[PDB]
Amino acid sequence: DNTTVFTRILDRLLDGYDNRLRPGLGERVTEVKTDIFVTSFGPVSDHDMEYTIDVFFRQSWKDERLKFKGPMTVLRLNNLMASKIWTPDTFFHNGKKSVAHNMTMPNKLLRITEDGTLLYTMRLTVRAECPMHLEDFPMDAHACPLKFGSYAYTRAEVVYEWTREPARSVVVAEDGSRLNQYDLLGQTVDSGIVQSSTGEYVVMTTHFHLKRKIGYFVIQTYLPCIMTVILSQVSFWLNRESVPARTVFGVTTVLTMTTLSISARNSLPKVAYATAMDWFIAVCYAFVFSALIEFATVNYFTKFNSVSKIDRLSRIAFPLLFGIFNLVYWATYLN
Amino acid sequence: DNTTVFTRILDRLLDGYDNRLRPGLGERVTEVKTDIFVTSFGPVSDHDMEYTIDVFFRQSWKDERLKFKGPMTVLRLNNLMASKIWTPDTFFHNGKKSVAHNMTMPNKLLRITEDGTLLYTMRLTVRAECPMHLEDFPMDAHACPLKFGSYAYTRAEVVYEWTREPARSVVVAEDGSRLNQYDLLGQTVDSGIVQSSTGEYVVMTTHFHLKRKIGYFVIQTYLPCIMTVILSQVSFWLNRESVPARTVFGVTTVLTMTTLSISARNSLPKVAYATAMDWFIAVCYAFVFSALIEFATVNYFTKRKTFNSVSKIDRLSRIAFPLLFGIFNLVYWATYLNR
Amino acid sequence: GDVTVILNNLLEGYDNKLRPDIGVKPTLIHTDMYVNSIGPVNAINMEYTIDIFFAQTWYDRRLKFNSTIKVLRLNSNMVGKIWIPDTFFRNSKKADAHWITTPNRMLRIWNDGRVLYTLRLTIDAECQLQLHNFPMDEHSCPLEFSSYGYPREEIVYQWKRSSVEVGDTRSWRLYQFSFVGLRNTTEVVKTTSGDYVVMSVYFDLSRR
Amino acid sequence: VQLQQSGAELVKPGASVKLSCTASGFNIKDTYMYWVKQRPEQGLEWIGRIDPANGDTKYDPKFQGKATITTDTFSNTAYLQLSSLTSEDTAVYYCARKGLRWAMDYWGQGTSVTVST
Amino acid sequence: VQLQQSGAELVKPGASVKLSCTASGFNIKDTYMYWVKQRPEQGLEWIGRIDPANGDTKYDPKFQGKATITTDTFSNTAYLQLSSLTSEDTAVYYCARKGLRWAMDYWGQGTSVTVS
Amino acid sequence: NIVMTQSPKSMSMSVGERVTLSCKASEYVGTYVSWYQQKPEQSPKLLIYGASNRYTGVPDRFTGSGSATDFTLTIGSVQAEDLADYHCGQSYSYPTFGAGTKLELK
Amino acid sequence: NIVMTQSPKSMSMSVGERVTLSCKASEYVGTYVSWYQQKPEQSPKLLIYGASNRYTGVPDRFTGSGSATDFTLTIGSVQAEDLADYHCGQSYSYPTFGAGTKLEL
Amino acid sequence: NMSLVKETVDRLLKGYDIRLRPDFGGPPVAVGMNIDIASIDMVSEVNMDYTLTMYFQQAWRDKRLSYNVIPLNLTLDNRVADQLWVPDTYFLNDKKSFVHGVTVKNRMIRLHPDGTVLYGLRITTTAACMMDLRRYPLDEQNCTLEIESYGYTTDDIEFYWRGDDNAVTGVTKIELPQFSIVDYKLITKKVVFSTGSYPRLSLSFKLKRNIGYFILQTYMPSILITILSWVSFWINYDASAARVALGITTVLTMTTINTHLRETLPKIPYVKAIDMYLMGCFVFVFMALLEYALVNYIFFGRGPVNAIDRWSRIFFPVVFSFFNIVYWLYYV
Amino acid sequence: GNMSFVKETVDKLLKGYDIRLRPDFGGPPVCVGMNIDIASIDMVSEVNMDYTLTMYFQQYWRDKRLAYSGIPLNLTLDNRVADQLWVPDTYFLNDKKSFVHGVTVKNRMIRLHPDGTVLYGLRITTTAACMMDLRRYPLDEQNCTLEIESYGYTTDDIEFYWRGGDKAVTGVERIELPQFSIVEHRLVSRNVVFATGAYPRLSLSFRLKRNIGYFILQTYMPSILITILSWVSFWINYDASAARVALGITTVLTMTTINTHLRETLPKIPYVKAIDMYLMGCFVFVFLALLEYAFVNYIFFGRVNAIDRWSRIVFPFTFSLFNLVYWLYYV
Ligand SMILES: CCCCCCCC/C=C\CCCCCCCC(=O)O[C@@H](COC(=O)CCCCCCCCCCCCCCC)COP(=O)([O-])OCC[N+](C)(C)C
Repeated sequence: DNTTVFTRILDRLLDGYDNRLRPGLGERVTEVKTDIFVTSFGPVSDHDMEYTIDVFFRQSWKDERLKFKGPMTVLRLNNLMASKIWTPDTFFHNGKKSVAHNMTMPNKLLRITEDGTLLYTMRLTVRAECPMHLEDFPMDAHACPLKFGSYAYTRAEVVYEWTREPARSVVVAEDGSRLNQYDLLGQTVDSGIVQSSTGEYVVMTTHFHLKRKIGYFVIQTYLPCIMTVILSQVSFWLNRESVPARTVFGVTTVLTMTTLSISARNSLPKVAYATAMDWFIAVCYAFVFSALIEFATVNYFTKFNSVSKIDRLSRIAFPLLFGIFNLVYWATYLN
Repeated sequence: DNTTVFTRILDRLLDGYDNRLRPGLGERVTEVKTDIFVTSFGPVSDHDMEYTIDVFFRQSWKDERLKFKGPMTVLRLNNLMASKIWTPDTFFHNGKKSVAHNMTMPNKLLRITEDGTLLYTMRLTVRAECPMHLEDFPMDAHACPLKFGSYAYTRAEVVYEWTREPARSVVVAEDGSRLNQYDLLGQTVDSGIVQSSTGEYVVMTTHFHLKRKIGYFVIQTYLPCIMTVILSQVSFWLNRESVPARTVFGVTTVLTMTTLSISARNSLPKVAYATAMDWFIAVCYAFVFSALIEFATVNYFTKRKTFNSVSKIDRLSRIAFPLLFGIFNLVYWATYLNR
Repeated sequence: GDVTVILNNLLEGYDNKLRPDIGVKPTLIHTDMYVNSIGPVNAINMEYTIDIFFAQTWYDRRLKFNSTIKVLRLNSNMVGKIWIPDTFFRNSKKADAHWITTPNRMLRIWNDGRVLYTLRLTIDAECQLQLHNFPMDEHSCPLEFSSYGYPREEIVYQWKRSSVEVGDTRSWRLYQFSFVGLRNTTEVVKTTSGDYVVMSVYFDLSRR
Repeated sequence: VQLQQSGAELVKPGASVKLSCTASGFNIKDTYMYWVKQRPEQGLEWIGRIDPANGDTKYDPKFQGKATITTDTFSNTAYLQLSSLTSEDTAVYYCARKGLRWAMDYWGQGTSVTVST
Repeated sequence: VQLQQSGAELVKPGASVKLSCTASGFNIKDTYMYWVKQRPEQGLEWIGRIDPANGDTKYDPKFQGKATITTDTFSNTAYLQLSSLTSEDTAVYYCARKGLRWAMDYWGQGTSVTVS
Repeated sequence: NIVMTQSPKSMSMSVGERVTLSCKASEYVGTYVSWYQQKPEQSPKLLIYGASNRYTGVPDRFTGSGSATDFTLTIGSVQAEDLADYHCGQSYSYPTFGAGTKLELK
Repeated sequence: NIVMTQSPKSMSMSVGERVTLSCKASEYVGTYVSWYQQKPEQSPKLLIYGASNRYTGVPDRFTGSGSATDFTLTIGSVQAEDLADYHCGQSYSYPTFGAGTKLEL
Repeated sequence: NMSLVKETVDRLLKGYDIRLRPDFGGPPVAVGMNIDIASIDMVSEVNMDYTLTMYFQQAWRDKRLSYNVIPLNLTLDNRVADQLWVPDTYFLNDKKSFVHGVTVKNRMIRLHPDGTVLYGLRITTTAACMMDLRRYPLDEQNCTLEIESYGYTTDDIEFYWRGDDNAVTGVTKIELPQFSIVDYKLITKKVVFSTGSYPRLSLSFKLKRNIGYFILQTYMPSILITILSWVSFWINYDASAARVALGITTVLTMTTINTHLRETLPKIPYVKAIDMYLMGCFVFVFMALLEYALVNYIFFGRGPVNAIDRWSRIFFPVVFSFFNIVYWLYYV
Repeated sequence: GNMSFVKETVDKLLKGYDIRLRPDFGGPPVCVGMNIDIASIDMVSEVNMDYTLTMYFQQYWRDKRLAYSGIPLNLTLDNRVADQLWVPDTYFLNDKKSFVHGVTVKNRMIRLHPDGTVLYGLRITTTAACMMDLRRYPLDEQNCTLEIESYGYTTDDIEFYWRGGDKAVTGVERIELPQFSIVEHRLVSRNVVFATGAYPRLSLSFRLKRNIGYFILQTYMPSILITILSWVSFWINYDASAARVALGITTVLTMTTINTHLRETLPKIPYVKAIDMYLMGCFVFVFLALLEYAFVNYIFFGRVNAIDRWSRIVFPFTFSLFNLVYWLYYV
């Protein structure tokens, strides 16, 4: 028939083909050329120290057993052909759980050119590990990696390369940014050798540089803490004799600053060190407690009844020391 | 070639074998001897009315088509000859989502004795249903059942029996206790016949007797309720002229009792009856609201050189209100915790 | 033996792609249901769980045998060898059969060609719950099923007078509701691929 | 089908006795054997059991060290082994096998032992 | 394994010159072909890139327009087109094969152009 | 150890009337309670295996009844061949028996 | 673009001691540098690829090193036949080259 | 007739090449698409996705699967899809999808005598939809579903809607809890990647949020709390405890309501309309408390007072009514 | 060429290979050596009482049917030939939910050494079950095990050992848990006996002490200074009833709110913890401060400065004695 010509080409290609053996198993090294098209950089989970990334992982390699001569130079075939030829066993070193999509058909590609050059594209959703150091939180930047390489074939068997220049071999789409908390500054690739128990392997690294935005935490943490400190210092402008009024400033500011301290350190996972936000909370929590101690000292010295020199000193000393702390802290951590 | 013999034996045993038919299809009833080894009685989900029991589900039956004569009387073959031969289609009647474990190889075995006796175990995690009655929460006891029978095969075709004595045919491992708030007292087994629209089926019933431990609920609910109603007694020893102090006592104890009543119900399913913890919380709420009404009457009988005196209403309520809480609390624990 | 040669003669020259009477008359399927336990009725997500024993009965002239054996009581190994209808539940958000320790399926073939196929299913079907007059609310939670590919001209479903059957109705997880009664209906829906016979089971629930 | 036992015997006190139980119609590899002590004008008392596929024997605590249970695989029989008989041990011995619901359905014809002078 | 280039060229400024180098022992469809400029007593300067299997070319932005790179399949040859020759174009040209980990593996002998 | 108690010890009833009989267990036995037919100078014969499950080859008048602890054997109409004592035995654990209740005709 | 700023222009020492080079990058090039020698009237030859990889035909005295931005080439006991010019390039992006480090007596 | 159907289906599947698309060397195969929307479940802002259940259906022409004797359309079993060529259509903005498998896998093939293959599936997909929440909760979300071929370029396959306006239906009977589908559009185009140019269909919906739930449980509590703050102006200045307690509890309830909503939305770094309103309300309440602080300082403070709270009884209801005019004229 | 000899060698090896029979089926048991390269422990949940462990699980036995002579190199075949070879039925007894990674192919390695030795390795993520004794939470150390066992083969059919001795498990010194910290790891080889036979078992177990400074930043410091907050009430005068009652009541409500809020992330354990004992002691201190005020009001307005001076000294002195008892018994 009209389509039997390609049928006999495929049946001649697969006749006597051993897919258990890589091309040049005993003669040379199977070089595999790789590039990544990031269709969407998904959300970064702070709690699990991971990130999600959607790709068009492409691999290309030379196989001399898939040479053909026909009327068509490139055989654009489906996914069923890729299970009958040798394909490299590329896995992600720092992945946790990634899905190769197969709706509605398996999201794969296979194009066999006439010189034997192959191309094998896949749709993946990699949940890789991003080890984080939350010491400058929330004003911190990250270098979340994506390391991939072969699983069974060592450095002497299968090597990996980038098919274009390394600056252009990982492309992120323009609409593809599902980051809401961070922003993507750029990509960074590298190639190296990893040593393991079984042998030495070629590993290819892609570093995605992230930077957190503080907009949320300057509305759900920093500004309520500043307003709690300010409202704890408006109790210095009152009457000395109003004991329950200044008492209820002291207790309500201490309780709400405690509640803010609980509903802040809880956002992220449980780390042993202290973030910059915890230092801001601790200094604020010291300021409000000092205001309470100031009222307690004034009330131990009340008995007409003159205003207090402690109140007149604390009307000036407390806000200027809070401003000095803010101008130190923000200039230290933003720079 | 020292293995060629075993290969031939297995090829002879699978030659002409029909695995769609039970052994003794035309002459007898296939009896299946079973025994459940509870590797670990997993956690009980009280919200879903379900429990999980990881087990080594063993089965054994006689198959005359697998008789052989060779070097080893018992052949400990792989778990892949299990799909080549007939195996009983045992399913769990009250199961919800059970997982035969597949890592790394599928966790089953198969031993074929030379007389045709087969042993076929598998490891499973059976999330099952344990209908609970919550009238004595949180000091209730339950008997979570585990029923399993022969789907597809009626008592005239496949019957089940315990391979050891029925008191000894379900064994829980010493470390099989992944139960946080419960206490597995013991297990009892039974056998029976259910009747359905398709025929009469043999069902094997295993009951696991659990008893809840009141250690979380005493710290979480009972002790804060007792401390809140004791905190309501503090307002009786104050002064009648401290109207803001005593109304702060009253409204903060009422709000504490409401948030305890809300936060004690979410651990339970949304049932349509009152538990024993609800009857404790309601009486504690009555004693807090009675303290608030007590302060309301004291404030209504408040006048203010004559000076105001202490209240006879407060003098009796300093003694009676702690006493009638201790009278109630002595009869509440004797009714529920004793029996 | 005897059942082996019967099964081997039945399954030779058999295509499971073609329904019985592919060009003669529509296939009449008599369905029966046995509700084990209507599970929790979720209000924030608007679905309910149901555990049933779905049984279907149709006639296959290619599965006729003449022997002293009347019924071939088979396991689930024979289900994928013969034609079974593509019954799906039209309002089910997700559902699964049960596969432990074996596929929980049954197949019995009589000597006149009658095939009974029973399987155990757990269905999270959608049930629209009106929240007006909460909590004095009465609902008719449906369960609609039909054939996916076969229209009215090819597969016609039909209930049995006592097809729907409930259990003891006291171990069920219905906490705040109460099972009042049930009713069965059949109708023809029109889609973009043909006309399909749809069978519905309505579960009336009053809140306690 | 048929369970046969040895004939009635006379033994002096302090000696030993061996009583056989022959089973026919079925192999003993799939069912357990049970031996029952039956005193004259008195109820039934269980002595012990055996699994012939393994040789595992379990005993009544009050018959511990008095009886020993032996089954021959080839001759399709089971043998009593009583070591130190007393003058009280004058009763009838019953051979039974496990049935459908752990119930002794098929029983032997019985053999009355007698310890006297 | 040998990259043989053309000879030395001497033309008037403002003209055009055809320059070429032939790769033997392999095929140029696998690896990229790189062109480089070496001024005397100066460092190396990159001219452009060509992919013979794809036909794509990429050039230095300071060398865009005045130089372009072509290729053919049957002769296995890389070609240069130089336009509007000036005094600063007096240099020696090598064609470099892309190698292991992007390394400029093989090099030609060198073609020196001179203007007058 | 589980002990079985049978009551009453004996009764003398006429031919053709209802006779009930009771057995009780100290510990839980599920349904594994058996009944036996001990005719004088013959071996015991099984009557009901399990709780309320009649054996093959016995008359229909023998009806069993079972629970977790209470077990009842009833005869709808006693004939002249029922002059024998009945034994109750459990099998949920290692098997034990009752005492045995005799029957006789006036 | 990427700018290679290898230093110094030339070093004039004897034969049989340790001499090192340096190559500093303007932007990131990650283990993608390449080192070549340049004899007078001779085409460049490859010595080191990647960051520290010895090419075939290179003696063991030529040891390279690399990092994210700073690169170096250390020579152990340089001989008389190694008196040539050394070049540092990059290929992480479109390739650029440095000026050149020479050797003298 | 069953034997004729059997031998015809046997002839159609003999010599069939699964690996070659209809017309492997000739023109691209045209695949028409119908979608019947059955449900939209879980339009979500915290995970930025929506769950969609549909009766996806594709229709192309295969000249190898043509028959002439039989005069009706053959609905084969759902398991013949492993033997026939089907397109490799995927969804680009997809996250997690499945075909329903009770009681069998919910797919369908109905061959036609001219060669047309009526293939269809029942797919529940969780498609990604990035949500622009500057104007939350008075926003309008455009959620989309990009339908693309994977391995076959424009010169190998072409996509079209089977009807182009009635191809996707069932949308008008979709009821969402807190959204309302205003418009839906069908767009066909081609996307170009580095491997080739691929055909694309995109189905998009214009969701609109319902204001009423939010106007009863986020706006009106804040409004009533700001009204309750001005009750302190009518209380006499000597009672410090009542005014201080009223202002402090007003600040505390304002700080809590906002924190009761943001945790039900993403960790976005921008300010939303509801957050702007509850920031302005907090400013008004804080200025009421500072007004009482000024009253206490001007009487019991700097000493050796009925006009400041007289001005605040008039000025404070005016500006907050003025702020409501400015806020509801922008976000509408 | 070489790939013509390799093809016929591999085709000769698996022609006649019976996958249902272990090597030396009628003879001595096969010895399977194991080493584990631990990638990273995802987390150690106390609510579910489990921990998720990603590992490079490798096995090592010698099959004499897979011995070749002509090829002088270690054949690394494609990972799909492992479905045609015999592999041991190793399972994890405390496993709950686990999977072999399957992107871009199934993450497993096969390698045939010329003497017949096989190097079957897999990449495996186990959510193994680890029962925790939270009686000293959060100042605790846990012992989480992984239980490697053969299922179908007894000790007369298979033998397990750690290959490399104490150097079989590598990578435990590099993992960074955010809340815990690995102290020791041990390798144990046993034989456990079931009713079906005696089975070999390898047990890998870690010791996990808990980092404490998060709990100082979270729970110990608010609970330690709400107690400081309650002692301001002694400085307030006796007639100021509203202030002292408000301070005592808000400290009581804060302590019980902290106690209810903390125990929502802990399993319903029936035993008291260390942090629950601390929060109960601080609640007793706050309750005693409020009862001290109640004893004062009742004393003056119900018939004072000496009682208020004595409680101003005793209450910080007794609370520091409570902290010296608690932080020396649990440390
Ligand atoms: C409880 C309710 C309270 C309501 C209050 C109502 C009134 C106020 C209402 C609202 C106004 C304030 C909130 C606006 C929030 C959105 C804007 C924002 O985030 O800005 C930026 C913060 O960038 C920074 O660098 C943060 C600076 C923090 C300053 C904190 C205030 C001053 C502290 C000392 C004050 C006291 C000192 C003296 C004390 C006496 C966003 O930056 P980004 O997005 O991270 O990055 C840039 C974007 N990019 C990445 C695209 C390039």
